[PDB]
Amino acid sequence: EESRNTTVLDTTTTLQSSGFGRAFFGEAFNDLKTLMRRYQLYGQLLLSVTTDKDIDHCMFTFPCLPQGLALDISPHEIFNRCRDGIIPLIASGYRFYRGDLRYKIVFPSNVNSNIWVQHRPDRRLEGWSAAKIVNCVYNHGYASHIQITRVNNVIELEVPFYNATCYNYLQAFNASSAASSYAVSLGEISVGFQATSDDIASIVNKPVTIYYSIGDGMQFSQWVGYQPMMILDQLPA
Amino acid sequence: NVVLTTQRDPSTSIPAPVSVKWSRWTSNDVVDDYATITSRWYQIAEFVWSKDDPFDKELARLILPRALLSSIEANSDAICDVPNTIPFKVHAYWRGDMEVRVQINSNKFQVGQLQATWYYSDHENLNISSKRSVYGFSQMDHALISASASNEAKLVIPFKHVYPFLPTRIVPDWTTGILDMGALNIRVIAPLRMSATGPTTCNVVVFIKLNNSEFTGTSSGKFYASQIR
Amino acid sequence: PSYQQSPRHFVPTGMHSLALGTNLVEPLHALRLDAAGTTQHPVGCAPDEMTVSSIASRYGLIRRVQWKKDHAKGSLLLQLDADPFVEQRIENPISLYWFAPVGVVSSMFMQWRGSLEYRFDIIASQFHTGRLIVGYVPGLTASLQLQMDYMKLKSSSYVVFDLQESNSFTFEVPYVSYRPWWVRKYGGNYLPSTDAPSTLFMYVQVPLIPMEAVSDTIDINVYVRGGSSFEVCVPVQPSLGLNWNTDFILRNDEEYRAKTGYAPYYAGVWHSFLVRWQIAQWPTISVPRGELAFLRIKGTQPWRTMVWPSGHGYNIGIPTYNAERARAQHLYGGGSLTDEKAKQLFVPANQQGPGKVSNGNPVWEVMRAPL
Repeated sequence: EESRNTTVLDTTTTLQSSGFGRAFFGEAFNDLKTLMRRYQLYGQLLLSVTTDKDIDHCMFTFPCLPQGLALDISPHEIFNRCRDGIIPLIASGYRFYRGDLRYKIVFPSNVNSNIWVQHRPDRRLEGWSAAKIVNCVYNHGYASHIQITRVNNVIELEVPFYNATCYNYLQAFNASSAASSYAVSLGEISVGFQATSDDIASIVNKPVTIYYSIGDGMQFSQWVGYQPMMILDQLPA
Repeated sequence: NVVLTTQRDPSTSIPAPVSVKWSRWTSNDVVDDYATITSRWYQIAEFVWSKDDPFDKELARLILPRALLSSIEANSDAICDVPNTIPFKVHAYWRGDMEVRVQINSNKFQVGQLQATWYYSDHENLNISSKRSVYGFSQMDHALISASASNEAKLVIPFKHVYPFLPTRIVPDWTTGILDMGALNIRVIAPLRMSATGPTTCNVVVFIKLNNSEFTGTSSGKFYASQIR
Repeated sequence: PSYQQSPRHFVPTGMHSLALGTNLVEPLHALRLDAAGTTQHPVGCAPDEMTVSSIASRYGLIRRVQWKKDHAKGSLLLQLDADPFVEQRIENPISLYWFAPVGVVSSMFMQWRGSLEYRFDIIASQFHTGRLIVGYVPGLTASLQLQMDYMKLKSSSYVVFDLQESNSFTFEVPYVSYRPWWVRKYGGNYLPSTDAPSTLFMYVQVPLIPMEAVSDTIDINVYVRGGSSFEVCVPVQPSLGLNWNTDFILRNDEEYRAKTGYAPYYAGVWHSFLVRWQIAQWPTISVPRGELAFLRIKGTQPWRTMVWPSGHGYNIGIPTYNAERARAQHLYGGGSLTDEKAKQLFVPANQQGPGKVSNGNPVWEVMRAPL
């Protein structure tokens, strides 16, 4: 058995527990779930106008998942340098998950146009490749929200759990079973603008950052051990 | 009617608690228990383990609802000859909790230690090729077989998958990955260390009981394709 | 009714907090259909597991120690550090490592404290007889990593074990330090920021005397589990990354790129000036006095040749038909862009073509030539 204990040979007196930092710093940390709701960068993109897009056109689409994206490293100096952050490092330790996610997408300053954002639980995830942000229409019955840039250029979201599942896969997904692609992402969030073709040209090569966190609904399943790790100071200068 | 014994006390490592029957949410067909016939034990993999197998080496990546059938269709007969598995031939959709014993019959003078580990949905990950090692599967709960005392590894494995039913044949929403729950993988930790005049062989037998199964969706047995080799 | 009472007097801010993850009501824009809706867990879908001490109470296999017959009565078996950060190296230009679960969940925090129960599982028959110290010295630096043996070990805290009919024991490594916590050994990618508080040692006190029917060598497995008093406090940048994507990109400078927010570019026209992203910037090539520079990469044609200050505060890269028109002798030789010599060397506007853009930020090659 793993967690057995054959013969304790303790030398120690009993340590005063700090209560996981509650005694010093005034706050507990034993519950890792309350750390998980600290926001982490999800994926940063650069806008790129390909066609003279219609107002209906989504500017970028991305699947929505707590696993962390297919990591897209002119490299992005964070994903070149600060590997993975926190939440996929914890999410490596659990085979499944079930629960909500929060997003809080942040938009640049020079944009002014109105922003529509969709949740699409119809969309599956086909393989770990093309499970990243994709620079590409607006739809009716999908769950929608418009943030106005002129009031505040940061939308926030509580994207719920819409799967017909007991829970969903949390490690990186190779798409073995064909219906299992329905059971990895929560769905697919799409961000599109109402900008016309003349004004969207100024917004080219502006960064659009997306954050994420779980938001109290997430409950991880069966334990799985960690994968092999890379030590970050060993990365070259 | 299959009764099996061991001389030594087991070392179970239950991964998850016992699950519900789950027949109320998605089956209106005759959901029939078969505890008189399917709860028999059945040998699915025996293999020779000698000292030439190195430290971090696989022995058998048994996929357990498949390997109950794969040992049958490997062993020169169809499903209708084994009374454990004829409800897989008739019915189309399966659920159920498994019991898995990994018996060893090592001599006492041998020194070695296998491990048995259940993992959920091995084939639904690509990164298990980085993980398929003793250090990864030690962190999750796992049974241990010491070849010194010839310990046995009983191993309760409750059914836990994303969808609450595993199909048994080609099904209109998935085909690949049929009746797959994950990997029972038997990784060596301590290899056989013996004298020059030592007993080299060490056979390992794996039995499986299938008790809280439910079968639903009765259909014709001519639809049931063979499992993959 | 007229509401003439004087109103509130606030402060706007643009974003809710990020590090706050606790008893704090967070307002959002839910894409759920229901306002009182919460994701739920039915009778089988209530998940089993999440807690730092739920991770820190799992053994992880961390060291294979060979233990032979002819190891002497003072031979070292491991000098490994008494932190949760236990070094286990797997044999890429970056290397990957196993860790204990308490090691990783320590590596997602700044500080740790408490005991560390290392389990020694000594795989042998009951015919082997052994004896070995598991000692523990608090506070040995790197220069004191030498001078170590069992005789100087037994001054400190130590546990002598007899390998017999029982073969396994979990020693509980104490937490002995001056500080209430202890800083993470590795930190971010940052060469300053500290070794272990204390060191474990394991010497063979009495060597293995096996029987002649069994083997001379014996495996010793060393597991690591966080102790019962283990606890971590401050959430910082993690020191460990996954191996889903082991790709790494260096940033030596002898390589070129377009400036940030100016790639991808395309060949086109500009009324102040072929030359765009609004003209795309380019880095200033570090040319000393008496040289010239031209570019060849690693419209109507692919533009494999291309730097001079535009006059509007940023550099421009002019496309040429070949490296001959590009080969900078005029401009570094004292000319200017308005020269007729320069205007003949330029590409005319008709070569704009359909104008397919470059793929991202294509790394050019900086050719430096004497003048």
